[PDB]
Amino acid sequence: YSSTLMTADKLGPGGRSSVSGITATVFGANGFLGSYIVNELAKRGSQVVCPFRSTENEAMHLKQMGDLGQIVLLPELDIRNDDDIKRAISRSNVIINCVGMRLQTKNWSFEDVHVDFPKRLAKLAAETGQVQRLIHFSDMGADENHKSLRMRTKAVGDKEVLDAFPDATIVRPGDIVGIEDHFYNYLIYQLTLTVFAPVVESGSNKIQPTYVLDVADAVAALLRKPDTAGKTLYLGGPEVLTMREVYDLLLKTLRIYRDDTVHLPAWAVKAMYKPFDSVRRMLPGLPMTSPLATEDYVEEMLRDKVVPAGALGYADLGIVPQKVTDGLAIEPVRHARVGGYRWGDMSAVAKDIPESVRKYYNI
Amino acid sequence: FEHYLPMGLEYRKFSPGTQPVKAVVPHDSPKLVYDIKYFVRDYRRNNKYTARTVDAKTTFDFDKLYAGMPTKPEQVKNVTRPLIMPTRGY
Amino acid sequence: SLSGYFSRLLEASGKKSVGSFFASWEFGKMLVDGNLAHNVLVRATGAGRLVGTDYNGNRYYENEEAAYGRRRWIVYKDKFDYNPTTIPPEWHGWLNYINDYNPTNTQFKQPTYQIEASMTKTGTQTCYNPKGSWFSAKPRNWRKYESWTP
Amino acid sequence: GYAYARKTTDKDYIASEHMQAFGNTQLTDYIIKTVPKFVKMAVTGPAQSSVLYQEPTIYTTPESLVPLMVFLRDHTNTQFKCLLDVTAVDFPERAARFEVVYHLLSPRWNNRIRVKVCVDEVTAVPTLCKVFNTANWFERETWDMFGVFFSGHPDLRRILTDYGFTGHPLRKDFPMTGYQEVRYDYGKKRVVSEPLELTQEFRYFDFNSPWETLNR
Amino acid sequence: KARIYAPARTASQSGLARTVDFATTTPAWKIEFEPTAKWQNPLMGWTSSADPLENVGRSALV
Amino acid sequence: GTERRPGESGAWKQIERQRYASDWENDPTFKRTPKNLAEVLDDSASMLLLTDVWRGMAYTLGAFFDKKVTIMYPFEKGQLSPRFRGEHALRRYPTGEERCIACKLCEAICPAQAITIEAEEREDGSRRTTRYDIDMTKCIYCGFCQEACPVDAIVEGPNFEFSTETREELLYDKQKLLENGDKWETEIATNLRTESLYR
Amino acid sequence: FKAVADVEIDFNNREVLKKYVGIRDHLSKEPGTRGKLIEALTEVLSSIKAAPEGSDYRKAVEASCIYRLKVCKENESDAAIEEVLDAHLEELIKEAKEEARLVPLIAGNAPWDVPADYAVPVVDYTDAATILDAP
Amino acid sequence: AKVNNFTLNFGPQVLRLVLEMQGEIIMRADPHIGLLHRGTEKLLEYKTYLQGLPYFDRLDYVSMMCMEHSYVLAIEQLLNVSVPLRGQYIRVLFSEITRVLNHLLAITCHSMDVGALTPFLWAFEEREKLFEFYERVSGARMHAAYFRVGGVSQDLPIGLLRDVYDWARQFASRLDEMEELLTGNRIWKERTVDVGTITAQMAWDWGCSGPILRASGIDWDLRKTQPYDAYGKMQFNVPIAGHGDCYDRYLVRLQEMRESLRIIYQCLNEMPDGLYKSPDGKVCPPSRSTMKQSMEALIHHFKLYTEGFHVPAGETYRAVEAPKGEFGVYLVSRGGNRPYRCKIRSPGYAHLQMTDVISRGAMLADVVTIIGTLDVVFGEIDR
Amino acid sequence: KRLFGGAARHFYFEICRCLPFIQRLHKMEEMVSLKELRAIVKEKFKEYKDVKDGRVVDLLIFKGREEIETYLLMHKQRHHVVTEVVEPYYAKQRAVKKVTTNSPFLDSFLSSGYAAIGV
Ligand SMILES: NC(=O)C1=CN([C@@H]2O[C@H](COP(=O)(O)OP(=O)(O)OC[C@H]3O[C@@H](n4cnc5c(N)ncnc54)[C@H](OP(=O)(O)O)[C@@H]3O)[C@@H](O)[C@H]2O)C=CC1
Ligand code: SF4
Ligand code: SF4
Repeated sequence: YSSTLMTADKLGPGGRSSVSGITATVFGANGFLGSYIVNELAKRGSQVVCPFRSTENEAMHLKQMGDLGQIVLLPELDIRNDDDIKRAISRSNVIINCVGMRLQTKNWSFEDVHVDFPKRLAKLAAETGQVQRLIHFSDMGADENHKSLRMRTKAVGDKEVLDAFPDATIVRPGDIVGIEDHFYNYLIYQLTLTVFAPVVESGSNKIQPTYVLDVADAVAALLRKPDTAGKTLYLGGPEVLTMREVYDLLLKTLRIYRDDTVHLPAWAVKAMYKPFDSVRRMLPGLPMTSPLATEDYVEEMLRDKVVPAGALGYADLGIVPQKVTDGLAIEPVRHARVGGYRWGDMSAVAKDIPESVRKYYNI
Repeated sequence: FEHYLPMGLEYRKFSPGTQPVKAVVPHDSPKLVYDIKYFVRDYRRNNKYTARTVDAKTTFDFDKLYAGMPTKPEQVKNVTRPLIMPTRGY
Repeated sequence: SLSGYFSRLLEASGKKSVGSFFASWEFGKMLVDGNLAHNVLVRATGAGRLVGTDYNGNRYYENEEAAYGRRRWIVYKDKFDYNPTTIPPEWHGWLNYINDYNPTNTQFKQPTYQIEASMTKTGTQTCYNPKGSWFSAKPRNWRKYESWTP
Repeated sequence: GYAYARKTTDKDYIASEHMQAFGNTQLTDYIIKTVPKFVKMAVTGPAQSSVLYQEPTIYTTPESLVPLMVFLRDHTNTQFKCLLDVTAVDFPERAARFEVVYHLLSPRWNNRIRVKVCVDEVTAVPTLCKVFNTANWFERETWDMFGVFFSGHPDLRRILTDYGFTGHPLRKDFPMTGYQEVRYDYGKKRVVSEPLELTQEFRYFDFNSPWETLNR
Repeated sequence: KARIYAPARTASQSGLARTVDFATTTPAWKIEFEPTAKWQNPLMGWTSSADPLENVGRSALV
Repeated sequence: GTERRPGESGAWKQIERQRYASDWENDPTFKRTPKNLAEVLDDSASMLLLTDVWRGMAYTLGAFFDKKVTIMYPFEKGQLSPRFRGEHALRRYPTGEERCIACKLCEAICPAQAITIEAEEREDGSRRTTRYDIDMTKCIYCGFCQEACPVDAIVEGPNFEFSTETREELLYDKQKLLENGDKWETEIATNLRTESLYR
Repeated sequence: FKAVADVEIDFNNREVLKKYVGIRDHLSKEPGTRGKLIEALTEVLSSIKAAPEGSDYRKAVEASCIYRLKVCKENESDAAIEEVLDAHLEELIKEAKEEARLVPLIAGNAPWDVPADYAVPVVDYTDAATILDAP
Repeated sequence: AKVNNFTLNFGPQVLRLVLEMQGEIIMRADPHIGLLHRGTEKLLEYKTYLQGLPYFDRLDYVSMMCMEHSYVLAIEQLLNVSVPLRGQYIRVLFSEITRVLNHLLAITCHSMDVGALTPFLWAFEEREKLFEFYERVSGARMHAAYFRVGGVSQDLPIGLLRDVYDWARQFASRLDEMEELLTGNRIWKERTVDVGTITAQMAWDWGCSGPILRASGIDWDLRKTQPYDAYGKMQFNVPIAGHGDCYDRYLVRLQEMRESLRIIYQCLNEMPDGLYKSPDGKVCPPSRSTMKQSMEALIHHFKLYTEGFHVPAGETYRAVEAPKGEFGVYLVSRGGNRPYRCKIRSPGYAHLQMTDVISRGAMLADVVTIIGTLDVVFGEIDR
Repeated sequence: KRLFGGAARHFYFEICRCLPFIQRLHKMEEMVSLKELRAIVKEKFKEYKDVKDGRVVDLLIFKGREEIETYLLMHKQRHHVVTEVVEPYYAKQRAVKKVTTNSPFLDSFLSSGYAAIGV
């Protein structure tokens, strides 16, 4: 149980054909973070079971991630049915929950996804007896006294999970950056493609964004260390930034020479977002609706979302988190700049380059 | 002008699994049914390589080589092309 | 004769009347699947004769005046999910022009262990899987030794 | 540039009697006597052109490969105009483990010949690009597969293997499956090379009889 | 590490062709390496390995 | 026709050569200069008014009104022979006992190493396999295993329509190969009644 | 041979045959004659004097040239020389010019300069049918 | 002025080309190959001689049995094995069927690259007929593994020659209706005449063979100069052109199809009765009835299907007039049941090396014509 | 004065001249600097500092040349440089005097029964 999870059945040096001994069930495996977690587990020789609700075309990318027989795909998942949850975890000694929601729909509310399903999942996990680890994902700004509904339902579900499954680990990362993220992508869709970009108040609320590969490494580091069972970890990058600094960094990176943002009082932003929030129910959910066009985002922007003092973070897992503002994490937003990424004139350094290279590049 | 696509029974009238005449395929020669000795026909293991005496003080006469060549159109002799490769009677 | 055409259409479709044929879902799929439409409406109603019927209900026709390699064809009974894996092996060599034998002219020897032909199960969760698979009733660990249990 | 179409009738013959007799019997002695310093060893064996004849194999030093090949191309009795291939054979038991092999064809007199050079891993072989234009890609492939360096080549670079491929695959001490393998990584979003792992390792079957006499 | 050795005659047969008796006629000396880890494939049971020198000394080097 | 013209030359060096020198008149594959009025009219009716495009157009219009060679798969099939090498299968005697006796000859001859065999003795003393796998994604469908088998146990049957949606469905074990043989036994026996005259 | 052109070509006229197979365009536009062959062979006979008198290379080249000149002398028409030496005369003139060109490179390399006790091993092959089939 | 060359990358989607242009005129072409290099020469050292035979079907996979032929002949020469008469006739007949298949594909793929789409669809039904001929004797439409050491694998089934004669009776009509669309058409001539010219000296200096060599006025056919099996008995002509053109190669290839039809007709009438396999039981496996009834046959069946025959120590190079040129195998034997070294010589490897000197002075729309007229397949190029 | 014609330092100078174009083309401006890249390529050269044969030196320089044009012609991308050049160097200089007192033997013992193969 302690460190018998990672040692007792480990066969091979740890590549694609090796065996790690982990059978894991990842809920929400076709999502943004879940795909990276499923890739992290399967590449080391673990069997990963992936139930999903969507069409098979949106889950086909998970089939590549592991050797023959080690990626198991279970379509038509209904999380209101306990039989599907029971079948999906029936051979697993690790359960990882990445199921979450950002907007409400006439079929699904925040309590159904953040409260009721994690409680029933923790109960059915404790019923089996062979599940040695339950990794539940919540947010850094989760709080029971939060005006935003999703943060409050997330904290309530964290309490229910720690109640029903006492050794379950609660993971609370900050904003996650990546190619398919929900943080820079919507901010770039707000800087471009709109007449103006509203900023709540002065934009001085602080955040701690983190990289998706560091969170994927954090899950494996949690599975290694037995002490982290039953704890709560906050995952945040090495830099604390305000939203105005994030907007300035995106405007400098995109090479946009016209600041289209406008600072607005919070009541004005809520008055803008109110007509498309009283009609969010009785509707099956519309494409290209931003998760920033809600009052819950406005309430989140009136507070800090950072790692608390004395909390367990990346350093207790042995991980030095990568920088988010520069390097490989900022390379996808550099592709959306005006004109294209491109190299340059490339002629100052081609002086003492050999003969065929300059003609090959037509310099 | 011969037409592509022949009609019924003008091409592949019988399927290969319904051959109208039974086939009797020879798999051995009648000369070897009762005369089975092998060392008289062991061509694989009877070839030899021999180291020649060291080709140093030999006498290459070019006069004999060019004395056997023709000088007129008639008296030119040509090596005919071999009709088949050796079958050894089989 | 159009009466011959309609009699051929009813014996090929398996319906009882033209009203039952044109008001069926089989005609509805034949409006959207043209391969089935051609096979039922043109090929099966043309020159040719019925040869036989297998135990899955498929009908087999032949026409010796046709071109070579287009002399034989099948009308599947499953109109909505037709598949060549439902052809029994005693009709497979006839329809693929491997031999000229079918049950109507040849008495095949039936083994006592013979499994009948049915549609493929690929794409569903009742397909074949190896014994080390997750979908098995009991997955195998293929260790070639026994561990000591205290 | 030879074997122009000259006879308009069907020809039922191959070569003339005197030149075919000279090529099939006297060519080894002729080459040895005319250019003795070029030849170090000769084998007359089972005839690349046909199953019915014998044909020579000439061993030479790398210092005289180019003059010997020029002589074999341009001499009036040996007009070997076509170079069919250049390759190598690895003999790890020898002090010089490589044998570079050149096959030639004479369209003028329906002949063939084989020329060999023995070198180790660090002795360069002179290029034959100026003598034969096909020698370029064959020498590039021989360098790629065996690591034989051909001095004086215009652009000796690998032609067959992967872009970053170090190692010469046709050596006897190189593994059949190699050292690295290739897969797509979802995290790095790139096709990545990794150390080799096999789901089923290769089964080597040792069939060789302890009574067999032919093993050399 | 490598081992240089000439393998002995098999006990099952009496012939001597693959021995050091015919050493000048036939190459008989071998280079062999120590084994590395092997395990079983979970799906089929086939023997898996990560050793690149698994058969190169026993097949090719004489 | 295969004749050449000065002007219809596809390159530039020959185009420059034909308009500055009369070396093309020596070559016998060229069309000669017209000598009188009627030959000039024939040459102009060749170049202008096409008539070489029209012959190909008449041929393709004749093909438009001709017969077609398309078969209506899967209601109509192609043509194969009893020697056809399809899906591998394991066979039984008419009693119901397996023909295979674990000789491991088919495993030895397999150039792809697509066969994996393990065996021990059965409880009645018989020599039978406990594992017989064929990796169909490693197989090359040569038929050498069928040739090497001395008891006609492994065959390549007449089935070619066995595409799947997962690759794990194409790693056949012993039970599925016996199920294939039990499915295809009568057709395999009909094929082998002809092919035993030749083999 | 078979001519792929659909027109009717004589090919008994030898100049037409030399035109059709590309000898005029690709090898030599000037027609080769018996006198040019004699001149080229005498050029070889002059060029070979750079080799030593006792060398087998000089004897080989000289004997080949002497035989070629004897064929040229005993045959007046060029079709007869074509039928004897089994080529076109343009090919034969090119052969003689190439042989004359070869001499300074061989002479610079000096293959005749081996020691007196020079030795070359030769291995010959004997077929099995020599001792198995009938003598 | 000081005009630098403009370079271009031509296709990852398996030929990669790096061109240089001085406007609309190419100055250089550099093919980058190895995208189909699967290392078959290394893998053949780990196979027995029967095990490594189906590698050769996958070298020139448009012309399979011709690739098998040279490997089989190289083994047979070192083994000193004689092939019986009927097997030699069968080998010649199926070699010519193979040549017809290859030339159909080559000419119609070339004419489709130029822009004519109909001849492709017309010739592939004839290709389907010849694939049925492959399948009826070997059970495989393409990778037959039919030619073996000492003969062929199985006998011809009863009823094959009847159908081969019925196909050959109408093939000339098919070739005739093929030429009505291309031979006397001005667009095809303007695309093909005087494009990529090869003279005889350049052809021999660049190691050319096959129909390239015959279109430059060289009378060189390996089936007439160094014959193998029963090709010396066959009566046929060598087609000769003299420009070195794409158009002349197209005409030579059509005439070679006619001559292959002539050889096929001669083989259909002179097919003898007798053995199709060599009776040396220590090389050729026994029949299946003989194996189940005599002890020596079962021992030879067991040993030939596991260890295989031992080839005596030596070397040879053997070549075949493959439909793309000279295909040769250099086999090196140490004495074992496995080849010590097996070098494969492919004609398309030498033909593709010429693209730097053939495309000079041409335009971008003539590169695909040059590649099509060289008749290249990258399985044999990239071994 | 410099062994075997000083060809090692001439090739090192050629690669150092080629290096900023590699940094621009592979977009490694914010990943590594030219000084550390020069130190890394220098560390590649010291591994063969005890070669006693000039022909081995010439072959090594030829092979290193072919590596540098396969980096110049974008036949290996930035992730190849990451996984083959600079992270092995940072692993060889990052694990020195670790925060744990375990010997290399005990780390190898706890990892697996056999030594690691490759990187
Ligand atoms: N920066 C971030 O993104 C942060 C994320 N988290 C948490 O991490 C987890 C991963 O987030 P991320 O991947 O970015 O978000 P995604 O929307 O990409 O992932 C959510 C996944 O849950 C599935 N899902 C949602 N609702 C339901 C439902 N009612 N029934 C079944 N499946 C459902 C979705 O499947 P489908 O495709 O069918 O909708 C999807 O695969 C989330 O749960 C989130 O709460 C926490 C802090 C920060
Ligand atoms: S058919 Fe060929 S590849 Fe398939 S199992 Fe038999 S020998 Fe192996
Ligand atoms: S299938 Fe045949 S060859 Fe293979 S092990 Fe069984 S009996 Fe032997």
